[PDB]
Amino acid sequence: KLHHLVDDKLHARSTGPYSMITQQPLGGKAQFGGQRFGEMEVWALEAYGAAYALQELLTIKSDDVTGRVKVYE
DNA sequence: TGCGACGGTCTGACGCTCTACACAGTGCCAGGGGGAGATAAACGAACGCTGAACGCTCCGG
Repeated sequence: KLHHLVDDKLHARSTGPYSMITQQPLGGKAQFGGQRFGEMEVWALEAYGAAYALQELLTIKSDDVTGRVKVYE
């Protein structure tokens, strides 16, 4: 029985702590952080040609000090 | 000037979380200027006391 237990791997977030130097969410399981949407993910969404989902994953769901609160409202 | 070569300069070196941590050897005091806190007083205000005074229902001889 390996120590890759499912109780430690599982992590989820809708809205939690945010970073300070830039207002994106921070990372990690213990600090309620969000998954990283890297460059290759953004390439995949451009290859689909989904401008709106990419825009909301880059501007709404992070990095906007006023958009996040308005979207939650 | 053409030649290699000599050299410095410069760049990145797939992706994520589960995990994830903190940081270490040599001086010393006196004189003087400001503002923080405690003090006792002060000019003005309104806060009370004085019941008085106006007016009412009143039980009444």
